[PDB]
Amino acid sequence: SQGMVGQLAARRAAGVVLEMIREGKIAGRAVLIAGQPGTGKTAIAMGMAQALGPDTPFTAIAGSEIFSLEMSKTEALTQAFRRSIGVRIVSLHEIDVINSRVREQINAKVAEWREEGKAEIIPGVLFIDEVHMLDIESFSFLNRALESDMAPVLIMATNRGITRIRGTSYQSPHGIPIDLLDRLLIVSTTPYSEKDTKQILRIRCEEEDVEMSEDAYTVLTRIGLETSLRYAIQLITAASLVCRKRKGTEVQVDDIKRVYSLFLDESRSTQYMKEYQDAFLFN
Amino acid sequence: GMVGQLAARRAAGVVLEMIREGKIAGRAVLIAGQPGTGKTAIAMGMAQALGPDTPFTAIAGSEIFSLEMSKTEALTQAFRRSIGVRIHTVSLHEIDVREQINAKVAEWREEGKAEIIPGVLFIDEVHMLDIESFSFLNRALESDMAPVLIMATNRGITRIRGTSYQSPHGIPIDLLDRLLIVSTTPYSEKDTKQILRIRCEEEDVEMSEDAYTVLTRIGLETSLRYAIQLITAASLVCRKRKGTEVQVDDIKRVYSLFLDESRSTQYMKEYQD
Amino acid sequence: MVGQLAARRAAGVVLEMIREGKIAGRAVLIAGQPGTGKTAIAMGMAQALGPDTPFTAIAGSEIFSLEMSKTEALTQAFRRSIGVRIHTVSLHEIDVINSRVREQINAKVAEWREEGKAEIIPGVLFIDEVHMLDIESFSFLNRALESDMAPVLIMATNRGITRIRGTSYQSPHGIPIDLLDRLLIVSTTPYSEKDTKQILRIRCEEEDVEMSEDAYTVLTRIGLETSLRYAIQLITAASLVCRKRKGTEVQVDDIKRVYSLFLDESRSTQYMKEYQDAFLFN
Amino acid sequence: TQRIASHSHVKGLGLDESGLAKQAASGLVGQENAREACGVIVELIKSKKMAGRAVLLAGPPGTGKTALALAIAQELGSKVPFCPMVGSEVYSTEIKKTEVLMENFRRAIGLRIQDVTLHDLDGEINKVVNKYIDQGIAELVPGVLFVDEVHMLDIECFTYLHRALESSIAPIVIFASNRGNCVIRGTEDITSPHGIPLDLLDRVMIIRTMLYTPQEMKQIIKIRAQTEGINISEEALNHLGEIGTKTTLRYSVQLLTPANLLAKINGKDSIEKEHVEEISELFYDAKSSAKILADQQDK
Amino acid sequence: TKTQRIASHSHVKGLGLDESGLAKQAASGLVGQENAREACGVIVELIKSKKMAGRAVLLAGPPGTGKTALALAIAQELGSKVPFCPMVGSEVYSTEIKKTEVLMENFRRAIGLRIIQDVTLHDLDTDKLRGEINKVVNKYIDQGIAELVPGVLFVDEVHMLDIECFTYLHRALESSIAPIVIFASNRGNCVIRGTEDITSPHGIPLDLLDRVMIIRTMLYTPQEMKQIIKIRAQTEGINISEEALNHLGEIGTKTTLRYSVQLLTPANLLAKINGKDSIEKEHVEEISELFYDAKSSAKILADQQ
Amino acid sequence: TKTQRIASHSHVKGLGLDESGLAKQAASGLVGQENAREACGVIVELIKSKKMAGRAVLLAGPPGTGKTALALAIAQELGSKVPFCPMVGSEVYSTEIKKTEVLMENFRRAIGLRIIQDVTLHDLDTDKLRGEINKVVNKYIDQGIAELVPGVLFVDEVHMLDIECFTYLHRALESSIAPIVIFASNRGNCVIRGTEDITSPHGIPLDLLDRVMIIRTMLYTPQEMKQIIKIRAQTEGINISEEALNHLGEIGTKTTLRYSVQLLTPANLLAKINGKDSIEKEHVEEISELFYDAKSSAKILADQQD
Ligand SMILES: Nc1ncnc2c1ncn2[C@@H]1O[C@H](COP(=O)(O)OP(=O)(O)O)[C@@H](O)[C@H]1O
Ligand SMILES: Nc1ncnc2c1ncn2[C@@H]1O[C@H](COP(=O)(O)OP(=O)(O)O)[C@@H](O)[C@H]1O
Ligand SMILES: Nc1ncnc2c1ncn2[C@@H]1O[C@H](COP(=O)(O)OP(=O)(O)O)[C@@H](O)[C@H]1O
Repeated sequence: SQGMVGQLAARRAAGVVLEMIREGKIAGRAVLIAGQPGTGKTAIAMGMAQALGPDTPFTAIAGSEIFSLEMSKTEALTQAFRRSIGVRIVSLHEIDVINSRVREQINAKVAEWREEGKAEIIPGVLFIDEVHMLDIESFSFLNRALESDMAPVLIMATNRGITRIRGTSYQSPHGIPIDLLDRLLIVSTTPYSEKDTKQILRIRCEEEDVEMSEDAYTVLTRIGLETSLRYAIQLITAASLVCRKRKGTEVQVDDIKRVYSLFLDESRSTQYMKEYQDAFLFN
Repeated sequence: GMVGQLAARRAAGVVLEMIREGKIAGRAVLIAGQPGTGKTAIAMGMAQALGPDTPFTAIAGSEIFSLEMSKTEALTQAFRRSIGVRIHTVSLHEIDVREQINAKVAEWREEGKAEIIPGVLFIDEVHMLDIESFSFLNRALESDMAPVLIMATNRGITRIRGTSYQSPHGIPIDLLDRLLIVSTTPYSEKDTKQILRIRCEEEDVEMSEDAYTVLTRIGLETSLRYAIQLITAASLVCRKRKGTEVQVDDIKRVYSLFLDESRSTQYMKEYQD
Repeated sequence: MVGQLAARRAAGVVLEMIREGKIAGRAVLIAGQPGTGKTAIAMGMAQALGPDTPFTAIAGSEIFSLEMSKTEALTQAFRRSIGVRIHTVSLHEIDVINSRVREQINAKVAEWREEGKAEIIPGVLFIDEVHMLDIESFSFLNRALESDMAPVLIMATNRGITRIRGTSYQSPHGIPIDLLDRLLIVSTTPYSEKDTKQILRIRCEEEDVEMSEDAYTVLTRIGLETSLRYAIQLITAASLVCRKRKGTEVQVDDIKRVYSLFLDESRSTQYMKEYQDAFLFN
Repeated sequence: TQRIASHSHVKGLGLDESGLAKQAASGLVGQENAREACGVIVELIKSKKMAGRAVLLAGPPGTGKTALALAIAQELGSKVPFCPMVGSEVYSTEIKKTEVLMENFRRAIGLRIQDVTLHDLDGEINKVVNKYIDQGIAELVPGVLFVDEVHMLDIECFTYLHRALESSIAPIVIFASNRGNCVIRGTEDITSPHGIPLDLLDRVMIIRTMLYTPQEMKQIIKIRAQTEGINISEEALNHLGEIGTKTTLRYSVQLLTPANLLAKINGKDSIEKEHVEEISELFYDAKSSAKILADQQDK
Repeated sequence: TKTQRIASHSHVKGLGLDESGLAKQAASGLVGQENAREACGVIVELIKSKKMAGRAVLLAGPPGTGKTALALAIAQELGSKVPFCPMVGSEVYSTEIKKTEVLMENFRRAIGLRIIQDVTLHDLDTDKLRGEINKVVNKYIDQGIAELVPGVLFVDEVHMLDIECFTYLHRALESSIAPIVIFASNRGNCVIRGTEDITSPHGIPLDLLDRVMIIRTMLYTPQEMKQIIKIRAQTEGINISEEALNHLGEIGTKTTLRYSVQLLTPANLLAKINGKDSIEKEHVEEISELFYDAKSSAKILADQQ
Repeated sequence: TKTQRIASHSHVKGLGLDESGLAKQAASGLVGQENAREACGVIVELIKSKKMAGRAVLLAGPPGTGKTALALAIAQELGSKVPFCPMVGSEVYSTEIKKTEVLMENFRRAIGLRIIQDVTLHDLDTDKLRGEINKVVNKYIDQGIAELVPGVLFVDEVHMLDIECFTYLHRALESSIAPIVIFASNRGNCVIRGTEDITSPHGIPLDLLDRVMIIRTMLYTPQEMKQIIKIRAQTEGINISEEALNHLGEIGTKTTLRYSVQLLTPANLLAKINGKDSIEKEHVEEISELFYDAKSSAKILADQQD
């Protein structure tokens, strides 16, 4: 159903918020998505964005992406909201870059454009990935952002516990100050169980034009549960060329236990270095 | 307008004659008080007695943490502010090129309508000046127009701002070997009644002679200014029972309401822990 | 130059590796305590390499300049080490005569290589106490030395496995671990009791000092307890205390008296622990 | 306007004639200790004897330290200005610290003829308004500047506030600090109560506000429900009074707008206990949501 | 074209593979590492079979095991004279040029443009200089004439790279004209640079670690410590005896292989001094006592102070 | 020129040494310290024969011993009107004048020259302008008449010189137009300001410490602590009893000697207030227990906190 496998309650959590926007009761709030990484917290917002009409704007940006050396965060954040403003014909991020080279000029100009109506203001949805590495003065811009009536519905995402804020020396929950934190809604996500992962491997192999046997799935569902999903996807295309070497006709279990014992996860390679400095750095 | 301080007032007379006999050029005064011992009027204790025209300025040691202007250019205005010339004795900030005013007043001295005078300059919360500004008063004291600098702190053996070593009072040793450090012994029980009898008269309050004996029993463990904030609100609560004067049940009505800084950091230890 | 049997012999193998061009891509790192003359077995690679080789004895702490920037205290020091033979002139003084700029000269000197009227010469650059440098300056030795107009680097460091400045990753001698894979690390040794007298029977001849033979054997008894920095510093002060009664040579108490007058670098700070760490407890 | 949309049930502070505090009146419930105390403060501005000082509302978060700031701005004439700023709204890099600290400060003083504040009119700006008092055409009504989260203001902007409150025409400002003996921002070594330095501690009346009971919490979420027009039942409200005493009140008031629309998802108009039993699992608070990432990491 | 950094890797000439994707023992230069040389084989097939949409490799082994050699074999098994630009981690920090351009000085210098003149996309030379060059060469591959031959970028000691490089590099690989990038490391969990806050495996953020296929190289047995010195001796003409090689493999297993392979040319030019052209054991002891190594010469400076 | 840095020690005339190479009990405005007073006599001998091969003096010893006094007796034993210009460790930081200028300011406040009219090198006055001077005054010394006498710089509490000022001085002391510079400190193995991990003795870098000669200044006994306050009294024209010196000396043993010299001026002024002839045993106790010193007044801000 519509690409999004699993996370049934946390997808229904959007269905609460999807009527908070149509009733007109989000104007000031914001939505956060917590969770262990590799779960779909970068993906629930997409189907969330599609459910406000056919042509909603959507701008997934990252929190470590704020380190732009040509583009200051006073202007990186400011066009980011204006890449989520509805203009019917073409958002406001592309308007000022050619028609001007101002941000108070087009708003007074769209104060004139509100009454004609060839383009109607439907401000869409944002997504700001990895908010736990977003500086403190950027959060104060988010407070000043949602004060226009042409505001977008902010969606955020964090994967860190009680940490410090980026700019101060206070340990606080999630790495957000508590001027926005208690105004936030926490759509929490859970890591997949056994049965949830082996549909995803069936999904990713279906769209990679890769044929696979049934017994290759249950070993890759052991690994896909333990290590990650995104490492188990990487072994799919690697085992699709250890099968093709013997020409295969189907990918098998020892065509995984070759490759799973050939490459490594994001986990074991550190552990090989752990017992490597036990006489090196313990002499 | 003191109360008490049977020793540290007497030190202000010994320091006062050093301004007369000229034996103060190079030295300064350190007032190592508590916050609520009233050092600022003792700083004026040699400004109402040295000269009636000798000016003063009170700039905090945290005021130099400035965002509009630099640290020391804002200081040098407040250092020149204490030095006047008789005409009303006009300060050296209102004649404000930076050395021409110094060179012009090197001429005006013998004329008859302009004569140089020293002044008093008060730096409170002195331990928030870094070593960049302690080097400024290391050299600005050695000029021909040295005001009687009085420094006020409430910090013991601490780290200097700008360096990382230990030091008394936030002062580096080069401006501390040659200082007069006076101690202000804190207020006492007969010392606290007389200040509180002064303070009610300054807000047209008739007070009891027994609710004082609890207000001075309450104005010791907390602060003095806590017993000051009460006594203008202790007037209003008897202005709502319509009794025209304040008795012993009336402070413990408003002592229950308005907390102090010591029963409101322990009450942020009950919840927060 | 007396001493260093196990450091000059390896330095000869450093030397004759330059002659076959096999040194191209590497550098030398003389690891040892100071006072062992790390600027003496590094200038031997300027004496024995040839009498016309430029040799610059900068320090690593001397890159700390407020009037400079951290790309001109080294680009001068390489061009004050590489040179051009055409009274040989170094390459840095070619920048002076074209100023009253390297985007024109280093092609122009490369033009000279085909005629040979001006000949390039490989020099030697000495960067003493290089552990004070940092990765924003270590990355220029990986950036200039890989060129073909390059000298042979010689570094020196007494610090062990310490933190590199710039990061918080510890490493031997404060150098990046990428640069330490091409260093020729030759150690120096502490001196010997028969060998320590040789520098003192050559420092006495610097200022014609006549010294009794018990005094030599007690100054080396002094010099190997504390320092050779300090034992040289009592030579001259033995003279103008012997010129009271004129001596005809300094004596045993006469070098023991001035040893009681001046104090060396590590005994004197032991008296601060008798004061600074013994007033805090009381 | 959303900054006071969470306080659209306070039409006054709710005191009787004898200067005492009653339980439930004009919106405010519980809190009868400190509502005596902010009755003293509003009477010390009606008598002009507030000689350059402020109010600090110590206590845990969510207990109502902002609703009194609108209550004091209600009892003082109810047409006064009000600008609740937060101590993290100053830390912006597009503008300086002090001007965005003063832009709210020049918005609190109400002038009376039209109803204007100083920020519409924004040294010489300070004097022509002082000239109009001399003629008697416009008299200033000092409103309430609420500074929440005051430990996030540094010592470089506090001494600005120790100056812009030292002048005569400044309004009453009200701090709110939900922490203890904090360490002052911007100075790296010195500590003081509530993150407010000593030079400003001489001008504050520390009014403590205490926590709530589950009985007091059930009254208030009814009032926020009855103002938004969302019919909730007592079995549902008792759960919100146990989610209230679990985390905060600010979380439990926040769930009224989504948990009503969960019945609109299900077709009904009212909130029952089975709805809030689901939306506690759908949306979380902030403290337990960092417990999960401390569990899914440390599992 | 800096032909100095790969001077010691002149002896590798491929991967030394069988027909069905199995490693040999000793062919095309390398000896041993046959567990990881299989993993290079399935990697190099993917770059040929176009299933490498912007993905990277991170070899993860101790210092002295062949991480740079095994990422030159991936450069040559794609083809000979295929561009290969090895940089290191602490080379991006220049006070002259900004550090983001220094990666573009390398990440663009690992492509082979094919017209026949062959050139790198860097050597066609300011984000317009990066941007507008891409749309002409994107027109070139659909023009039915021209083509790129993507090479190998090699970043060693990656934990010195900071977060302003990682975010630019990961955002750079979304272009279709992006060559492969092969990382390296020698440590476990280590904090990121550029933000200096929290830990991460091998100094790699999770924004890049979903493009990472970790290949683990192992250590070397003392038997493997001898052929690898032998092949590096046979390229430089170093006539060395077995009784000294058994001492020289002892050096490679006492500290490191990279140290025990740069000892040869001083030990060859010590034997040219003594006269015997063929190296014996009497030289290579007196080059391991005269010269030292970093973890043993930091110990000596601790053995006095 | 400044005078108040010298006026507190306006009673020392020379080192007070007989020609037998030794010292005495007390002479020439000095007392005690017989180990260190010969050593400064050795250094003033090594300026006379110029065997100082770019060296310097470090005076390591506790505060309240006369390290400013002995390095002023050196500056007067060279001759009358030999320049002297002491600075402290935290002088070299100012927003008005940066680090290496104010070093060279006091470095060239010391360098005297006799062209007959007495001149310094800071009389003549941007290091390009400084190095321009050095060659042409290296002509005037080799014209024969214009002989220069080297002044004595005195750096007090040398630890607060950071690392980017020391190596300037190592590139400034190496000239032959240099004055003899005298460092002084009492700190232990001090971290140099700028390196954060290097433990070097009295805060001197390991290259500059190859030039200096460390002399101890030993703390006084209360016998010799008494005679100095008598000597400092009689230059002021301020009389005193005996037992007051048995108090002012035996309170100087308690904290410092640097404190007690700041008490002759108020305790005499306590006698002018009360109309007394001189200072006596109660006049000190109404200043000693009324005024305070920072090593014994910072304890009362910790006792009142606890
Ligand atoms: N005693 C009270 N009377 C009326 N409303 C209250 C009371 N306490 C809390 N509230 C309501 O509960 C919410 C939380 O109070 P507030 O002080 O804003 O939380 P915080 O302490 O997090 O700022 C507010 O919206 C306020 O309207
Ligand atoms: N398996 C191997 N086959 C051939 N040569 C090797 C092998 N492993 C290491 N070497 C040689 O040893 C040296 C160290 O390899 P390299 O990867 O460059 O350093 P490190 O192993 O420390 O990353 C290289 O010069 C390489 O030529
Ligand atoms: N042995 C001494 N002989 C003469 N004067 C002394 C002696 N000891 C101290 N003084 C005087 O005491 C004062 C303190 O000496 P100074 O060196 O300035 O302080 P410190 O010893 O703490 O550095 C000096 O001005 C000096 O004149």
